[PDB]
Formats: sequence, C-alpha cells, structure tokens
Amino acid sequence: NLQNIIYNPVIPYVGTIPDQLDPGTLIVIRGHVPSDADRFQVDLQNGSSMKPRADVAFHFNPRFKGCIVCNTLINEKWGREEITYDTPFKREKSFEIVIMVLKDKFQVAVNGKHTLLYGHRIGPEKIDTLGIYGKVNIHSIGFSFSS
Ligand SMILES: OC[C@H]1O[C@@H](O[C@H]2[C@H](O)[C@@H](O)[C@@H](O)O[C@@H]2CO)[C@H](O)[C@@H](O)[C@H]1O
Repeated sequence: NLQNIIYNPVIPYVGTIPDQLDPGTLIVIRGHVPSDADRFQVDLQNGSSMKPRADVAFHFNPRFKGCIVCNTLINEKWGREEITYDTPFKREKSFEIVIMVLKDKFQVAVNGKHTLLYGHRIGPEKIDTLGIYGKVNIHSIGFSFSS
C-alpha cells in the first residue's frame, strides 16, 4: 500500500503531502548520509511559507557529533527540545525512516528498529507539507495513507 511520490529529490526538498496524515498513515523516507554531514532534518509543516516561516509540527533533526533532536515550531518560536541520544544514523550509511502517525503521537523506526516517540503539539491534521533540509541524500519519499 506504499506509494512513492518522488525519487532522488534535490535537497532542500519541499513538497505537498497528497492526503491527510490520519492515524495509521506511514511516511517512509529512504536515504543516505554523506561523508561530510553535520545534521539534517525532516520537517512536517503547516504550509511552505518562508516569510513568515511555516509552523513545523514535527522537526526530526539528526545531528552528527551523535543524536536526534525533536521539536515543534509555532509562530516562528521553538518549543521544548526532546533529545534522543540512542541514534541509528551514521555517515556513509544508508537508512530507512518510517514515521507512523498515531492518534496522540508520532512513532518513528529507523532500519526496522524503534527509535523514538513524539507526542503531537499541533494537531496532525494541520500538516500538509513535507520538508527535508541540510546534508542528506534522499533516495525516495513515500506514503501509505489510511484515509
Ligand atoms: O530545537 C531544534 C532547533 O534547535 C536550534 O538550535 C538550538 C540548539 O539545538 C540548542 O542546543 C540550543 O542551542 O538552542 C538552540 C536555539 O537555536 C536550531 O537552530 C534549529 O534549527 C532547530 O534544530
């Protein structure tokens, strides 16, 4: 039931999500971390506005020094950071990210292994845009919708 919408998108990638993120929806992102990476992010956004900057419902931000920082941007202001230190990401290694949308939270597994949970701060129904930024190569972006 997984239907990819784009292959090898140029980064920064900003795209419209074709259907609503209802409970049970999956977002599947397949990529690869470059040799010189410092960090990258997957942002689930409300709109693609740049001025003013669009709210980010779910900021999923792997940093390579390593860790994953998650947060929410509302009215151009960042909320409280939720930091995961048990990170599966490494440089020169490929990955598969699966984001599960649940009623009350997102659930993320990388490479088949569970990674983290993140409670909704903005109602997921307000998400219509997917943004991927920073140092990362993306092989594919797909959705399995539950509408
Ligand atoms: O919370 C995610 C955002 O972090 C911002 O930087 C933080 C940094 O992570 C934290 O340790 C402390 O320095 O506060 C900073 C506020 O800017 C990034 O600038 C932003 O891109 C998000 O990743």
